Amino acid sequence: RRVVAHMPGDIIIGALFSVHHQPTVDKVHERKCGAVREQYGIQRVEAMLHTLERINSDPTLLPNITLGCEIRDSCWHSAVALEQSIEFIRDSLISSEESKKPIVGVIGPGSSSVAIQVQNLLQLFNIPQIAYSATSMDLSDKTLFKYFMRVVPSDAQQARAMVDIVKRYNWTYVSAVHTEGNYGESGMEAFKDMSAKEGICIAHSYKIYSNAGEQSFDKLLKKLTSHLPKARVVACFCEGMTVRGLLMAMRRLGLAGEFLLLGSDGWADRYDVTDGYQREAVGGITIKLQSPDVKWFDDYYLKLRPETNHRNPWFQEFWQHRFQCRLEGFPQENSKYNKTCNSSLTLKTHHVQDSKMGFVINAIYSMAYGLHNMQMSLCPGYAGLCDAMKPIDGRKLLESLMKTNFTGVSGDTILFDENGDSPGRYEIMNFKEMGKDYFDYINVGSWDNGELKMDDDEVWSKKSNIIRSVCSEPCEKGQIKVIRKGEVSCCWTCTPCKENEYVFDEYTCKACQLGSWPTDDLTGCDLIPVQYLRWGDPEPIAAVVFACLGLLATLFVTVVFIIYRDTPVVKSSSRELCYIILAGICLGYLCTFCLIAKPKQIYCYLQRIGIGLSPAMSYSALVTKTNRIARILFMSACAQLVIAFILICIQLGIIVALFIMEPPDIMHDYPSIREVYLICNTTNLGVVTPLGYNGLLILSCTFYAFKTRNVPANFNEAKYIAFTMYTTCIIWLAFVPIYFGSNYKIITMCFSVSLSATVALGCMFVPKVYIILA
Amino acid sequence: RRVVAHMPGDIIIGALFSVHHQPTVDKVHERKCGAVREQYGIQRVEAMLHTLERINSDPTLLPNITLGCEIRDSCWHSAVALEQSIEFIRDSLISSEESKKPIVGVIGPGSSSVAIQVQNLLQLFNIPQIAYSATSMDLSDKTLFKYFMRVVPSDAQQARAMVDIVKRYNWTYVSAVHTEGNYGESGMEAFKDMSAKEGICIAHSYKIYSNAGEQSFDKLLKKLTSHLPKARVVACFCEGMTVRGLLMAMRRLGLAGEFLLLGSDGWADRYDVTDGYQREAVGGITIKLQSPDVKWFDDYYLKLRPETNHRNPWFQEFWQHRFQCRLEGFPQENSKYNKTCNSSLTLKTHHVQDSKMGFVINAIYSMAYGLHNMQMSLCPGYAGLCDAMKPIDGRKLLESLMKTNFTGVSGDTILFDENGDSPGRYEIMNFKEMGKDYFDYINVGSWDNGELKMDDDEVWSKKSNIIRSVCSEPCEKGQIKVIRKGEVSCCWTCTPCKENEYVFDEYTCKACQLGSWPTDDLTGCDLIPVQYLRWGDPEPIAAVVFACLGLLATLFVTVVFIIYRDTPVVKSSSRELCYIILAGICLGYLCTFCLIAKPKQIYCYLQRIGIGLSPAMSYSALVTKTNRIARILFMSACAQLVIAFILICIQLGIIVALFIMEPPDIMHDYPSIREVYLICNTTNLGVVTPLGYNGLLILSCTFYAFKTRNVPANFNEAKYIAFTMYTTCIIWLAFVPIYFGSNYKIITMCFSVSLSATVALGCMFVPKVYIILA
Amino acid sequence: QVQLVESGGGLVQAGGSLRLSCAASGRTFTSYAMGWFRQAPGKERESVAAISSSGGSTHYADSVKGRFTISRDNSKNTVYLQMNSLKPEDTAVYYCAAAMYGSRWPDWEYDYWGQGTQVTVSS
Amino acid sequence: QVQLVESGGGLVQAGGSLRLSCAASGRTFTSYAMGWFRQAPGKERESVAAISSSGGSTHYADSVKGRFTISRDNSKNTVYLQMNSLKPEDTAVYYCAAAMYGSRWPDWEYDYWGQGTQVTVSS
Ligand SMILES: N[C@@H](Cn1oc(=O)[nH]c1=O)C(=O)O
Ligand SMILES: N[C@@H](Cn1oc(=O)[nH]c1=O)C(=O)O
Repeated sequence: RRVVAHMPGDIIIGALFSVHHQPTVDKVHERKCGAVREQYGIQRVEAMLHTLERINSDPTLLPNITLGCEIRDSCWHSAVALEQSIEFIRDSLISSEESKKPIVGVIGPGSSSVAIQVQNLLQLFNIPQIAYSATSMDLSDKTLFKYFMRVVPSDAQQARAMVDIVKRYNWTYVSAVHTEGNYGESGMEAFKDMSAKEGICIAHSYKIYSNAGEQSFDKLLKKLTSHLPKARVVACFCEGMTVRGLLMAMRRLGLAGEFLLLGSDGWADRYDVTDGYQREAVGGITIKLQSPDVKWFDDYYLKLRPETNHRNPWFQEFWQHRFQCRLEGFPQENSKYNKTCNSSLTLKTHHVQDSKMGFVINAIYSMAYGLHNMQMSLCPGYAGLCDAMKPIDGRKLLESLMKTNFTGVSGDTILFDENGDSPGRYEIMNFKEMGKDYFDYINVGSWDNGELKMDDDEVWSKKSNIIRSVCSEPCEKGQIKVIRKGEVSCCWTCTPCKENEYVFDEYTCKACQLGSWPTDDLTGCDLIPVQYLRWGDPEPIAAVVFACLGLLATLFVTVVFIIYRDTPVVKSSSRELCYIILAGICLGYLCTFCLIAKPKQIYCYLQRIGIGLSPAMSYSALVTKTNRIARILFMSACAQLVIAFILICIQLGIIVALFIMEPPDIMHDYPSIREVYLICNTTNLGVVTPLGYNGLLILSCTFYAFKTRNVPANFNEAKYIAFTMYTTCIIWLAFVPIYFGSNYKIITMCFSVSLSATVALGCMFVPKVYIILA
Repeated sequence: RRVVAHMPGDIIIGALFSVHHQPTVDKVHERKCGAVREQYGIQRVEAMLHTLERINSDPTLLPNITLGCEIRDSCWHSAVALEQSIEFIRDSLISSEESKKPIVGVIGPGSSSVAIQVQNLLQLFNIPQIAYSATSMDLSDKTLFKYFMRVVPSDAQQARAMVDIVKRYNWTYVSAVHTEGNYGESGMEAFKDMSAKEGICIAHSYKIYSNAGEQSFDKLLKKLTSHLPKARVVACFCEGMTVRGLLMAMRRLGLAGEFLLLGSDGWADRYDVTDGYQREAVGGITIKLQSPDVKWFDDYYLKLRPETNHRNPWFQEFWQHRFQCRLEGFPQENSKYNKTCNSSLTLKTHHVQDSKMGFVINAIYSMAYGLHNMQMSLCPGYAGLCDAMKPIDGRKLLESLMKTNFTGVSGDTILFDENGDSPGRYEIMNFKEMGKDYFDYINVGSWDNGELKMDDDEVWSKKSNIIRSVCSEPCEKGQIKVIRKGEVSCCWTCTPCKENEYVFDEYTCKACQLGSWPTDDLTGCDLIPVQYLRWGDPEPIAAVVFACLGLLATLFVTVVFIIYRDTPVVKSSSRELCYIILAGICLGYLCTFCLIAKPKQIYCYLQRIGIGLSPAMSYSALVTKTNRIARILFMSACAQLVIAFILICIQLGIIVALFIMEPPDIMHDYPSIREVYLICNTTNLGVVTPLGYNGLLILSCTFYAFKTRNVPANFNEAKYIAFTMYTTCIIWLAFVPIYFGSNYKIITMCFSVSLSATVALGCMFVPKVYIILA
Repeated sequence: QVQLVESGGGLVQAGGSLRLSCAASGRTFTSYAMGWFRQAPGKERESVAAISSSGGSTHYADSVKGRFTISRDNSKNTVYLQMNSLKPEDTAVYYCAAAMYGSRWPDWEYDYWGQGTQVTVSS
Repeated sequence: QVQLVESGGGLVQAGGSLRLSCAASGRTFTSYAMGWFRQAPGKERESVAAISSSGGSTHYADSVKGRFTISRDNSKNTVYLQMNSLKPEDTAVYYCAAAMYGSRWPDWEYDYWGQGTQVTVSS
């Protein structure tokens, strides 16, 4: 039967404090506890005892009513606390109603797994429970946990604070550890849920027991470092002892400074998890509940001596544990040590205040104010305890505590909502080395309603922080697309899309349509500039000058001929045939123009019509003359005019059908993706058919010329006609394959037409000019 | 403070029985109970008392150990039973370890919601609980409900039985009601989960409280009948009182026989839910746990008299309630009644045995055997109670009860697995009217490991059962597809796919491919038969007989010509030209054949070649003759042969190009979806080019014939030649449009060719044959 | 068990009136029929009256019928007997009893007793 | 509270040996230091010996140092004092006491007493 710390009074208040450590592994069945706790144990006991004494001494609180207490160990374990709560039920249930006085309520415990079970036991008998450290979020279900209250906020805000911290420093690939239990597990699920939305990954979650053996943490480090050196931050909802085990194993295996580790309030500002291993933990960032120090307890606590303490059963043992001695004549001598303590050892040596003492004292004050308010609002007739209040009712007490409104010892008004959750604030401490062999926790940031006010300059002391825990760097630099292996979306591989494709999706590019070139930054495409001839090239210049020379010669000859209509040469020859030849030459030389210019809707059609009509409009007169001279060896002028007009009409109809089959049009030729040209609609048949017609005409001309070659008549005109016909046939035969052998087709046609006209001009025009002149 | 029924002994066993009904609505806060229960109350109390007395009298069980009991009311309510269990704890614990003896275990309660919290309270103190009716499936979690045991199976088998029943009778559209609680709710979730797999729908679930007001059931009926008359079956996991309320409201609103209703074991064989309302419930089908009657309790119970009962506090009140009187001098006189009871009233009037008494007695026996086995296997040194057994340990008792193996009062061995669930069987009873004003529950089927052995003939007594509650009838009759409105998949609408579409998917059809007709039952596609006029059409017969007549004439004429090569008419004419004419006519008449037959790869090509070659090979000789006669007004035979061969070669080259452009082939024409024809592959150009060539030949023929019309030479041959040319031109002009005006082009072409050949034959062959003969 | 306490009796002149109060401890008094008995020196115990657990039914002895009244109040947990005319036979000690498993009157199987009260009647 | 019971004392010849057994009720005996005291008629109470709660440390008075032994056994919930060479000064009643919040010896703040045992030594 374990010991208890009691203080007599009219009313009795219970409490569960973990004076001893958790039972070690394989010893749970014996329910035997470990070492004594200095700051989570006895400090709380003395705080509660002194607080109740002080509130008893207060005249404005519970007049003529004295308040007692009953403190019991729980050893940070579920079963031990269940047994102690069963003892609490035994004290009030049977003997008190009809032992000691009934127990009004409990204050504790401080863990989110033990408190749940103690509440399950204590909600059947209607005994309110006010915790001070069980900051889990599964205890805010007032339908299932009805008699539970808190003086601290839940951990749905610690998860938000940790997410904001990890996001603010551009961490993306983080590990994950959490101690098994209702505190680590639910907080870690909340962290995962609120981290997935913010685009922050999780490398691999883990889970470990605090009391796990020495060889269960080496495995954890091996599985945590298998991901190195990609994830250099470990997010932890672990308790203090799990972090201590991690630090010990890191020192043993040799990972001093291997990776930063981010932690919760479990190891917020506790010197008892890094003492002796303060070299491995430098850099860690721990969130802490904001609680200022209390001077009442400091003044009262330091004067305590073991020989003058008649209220704490766990004091002398604590004294020999802290100072490492053996008191000679004390009842709990514990002679397993040596070097007995002097009469000069005091508690003000290496004193460290507990980090959650204000919450303890506020919980006690909250219970006292609930009792006082219900007393004055249920029994107004008397100042004290009345028969209407005997016995005290649990439901009335719960409904009186759910409306608390008062100022705590720290100076802040304490009021919690219908869910029983007082508001709170957070600090963000950083562990680092202030001096040589001197290490400490220093305040860096804060947290209140999302206003994370941190110090980027104070942490890492420079612009070069730890290597960011990232799997893929920002590789999509505007010319590379992103591909994933399918295993994880956190980090990816990079594939460069083709030069003809621009970036459209973050994951994939897309190629543009034909006729457009991707821009410099690959954000899109622009229309490829069109290349054409603007008379600047030397070959068009040469063609133009040759055409101009021929045109000047033709105009000179026709002016000379038209100056005098009557002449011996003019009388011998026919004016109609020479006029037709001149008109054909002029039409051809005009067709040389309007083709070298920029193509248009009608310019190229007119050029095609001219180049198809000029040889036809020219050869008709000469073939008629050859036919007449062959017949010699609708008559005369009428016959020649009829033949010429018939041939002209036939050629015009053929050309009309030619461009009826292929209407004129302009288009952008695409020789390659790089270059785009401008062309007119030119069907192959529409070009071929005039060539066939001209070939038939040339065959007739050469046959007739070879027929009448003997005649020296018309001032030896037969030789000139035969030579001209042979030259024209030869040049046409040589020029037919030229069109289908290069990309200079326009220049080839222009030159061929110009020289074909020039040959005939030189053959025929000059002799007439000589005959007129000399 | 409520009353208790106690029986002294060395060991104490508790029990929770619902002697009174549930507290009515709005009276829960007062925790006041209703009327006395006859079959769920006092019968079980007397069963427990007599069973413990009998097993105490047994020498082979617990020698020198006497077994007591403590029975408490629970009123079928949660809070009352929690208070009674707290009283059990108070009797145990403080007042017993240091009042009465500690309580070893409880037996009850019988509802799946009360038993849960009683187990929650009793698992902290390690008190085993053996229920007998709480057949829920959430109580088989040995991790959370550790101290709970049963003598009945769970309701994961009742759901399977109900699913099998509703599936066996082709029900598809069912309603759904269930009483709120941890018995109806989980059972209905299981029913839904195992009904979704079997393709059985749910119209609309509902939920109601047993103690709900009178006006809360009228709304339930209105919402249940809003679906009428589509769903005639209502699946219920309701308790007995919910079904009673439904029946009362059905009678009030007038729905006697409106729809059958299927129920669970909550109202399996209970006469206290249909008494006074047995006309509305005829037809219902209720599953029941299989429990034979017990004669021990029947023999013991009927001799009880109120003046000789000193163990049951709830007996006299029950007596005045049952017999409706007031005992004059009894302590609980209850003078609110009249017509005092005589001394002749007995319990064997209208006796109805409880349906779950074997389970109660088996639970008591199981607790006793657990105690005896642990006694004999933990303290073998003594026969009785020893100091090693004082006090009794809960954990050892649980681990001794988890291995029970014994035969129950019904004669069946009772052993339950590690989950604490004894096996069980089911019956399927039907409520119906045996006689006039006589109604009863009758056994119809059974259930054991899925072997549903029911009686289809016994239920509905004919082949016309209730109208199968199905939203959609089997409408997909092989020619209609199924379309859904999208709100619910239970029932659908029907759309008939087109006559060209055959059924492929249950929901949609698909159209047959071109050339395929949907089959008669629309299960597939079948190739459409091809139609071609092989031999039977009269027009081919007429064409064939005309061709045969022409061929016979041609053979006779050529035989006559070949008989004597030398003759005056033969000398005057040229043998070459007449031979060419005869060859052309023979080729044409052969081309008339091989075309009316079935098209092939070569036959149609040969016919197409011949129909073009014959006029070409024929007109050449006559046009040469006309040219010669025109020239008169390589010479002679050589010139004629040269001209004929040149024309033949030109025609052959034209035809060669013609079928080079369009290679021969055979195709299936598709004039319509209904009919498919067989044809040869041919192009309009391959018909036009020989047509144009023959037109030019005919133009030359008519020109030359009109030239030399005056000459009466060659025995007046000019008139015959001119008339033949005119007739051929006329028939050609008339037959050109025929080829593009009907689908009988083959017959028209054959007839035109045959008559064109016959005209020339009659023009030329007959006169020379006469000249030879007379 | 629950204790019974008696009050109101004493010595009074004959022909007077008195009230006798019987109070039971515990909280299960609403389910216990209450009987009034008498005992005089030199004679065997005799019955006086009875009241049912639920009330509304009174039983009076023939020798004292028509002049004595009895009532119960469960709220204050007591039973009152108003006694009139102070008959000479009333000089005896009066007992209060509780029975719950009784039979037809006057057979009630009493199991809880009380100290009673001595009432003396003058001449 | 727990009770203390004494046994083993009595009358014996001078110079003999004896064993005195002190037993405590309850189950919290393993956390209570135990003191042996003496009281003779005609004089004030005097200290004899003391044993720590955890054991392993014994305190003997100077006047009786070197001849008397003390031991504890928590399993049977008792403390034994072996008294060798019984001196004539042992003619007194011996008391057994329990203290837990004690100070440096012999100041231990005893709060639980016992009936003791009267031991008489012959001449
Ligand atoms: N809020 C924590 C309480 N806590 O756990 C530790 O390890 N230290 C500490 O204060 C929890 O709910 O578990
Ligand atoms: N097995 C049922 C028990 N039960 O409920 C009733 O209404 N009758 C009855 O026997 C349950 O678990 O709720």
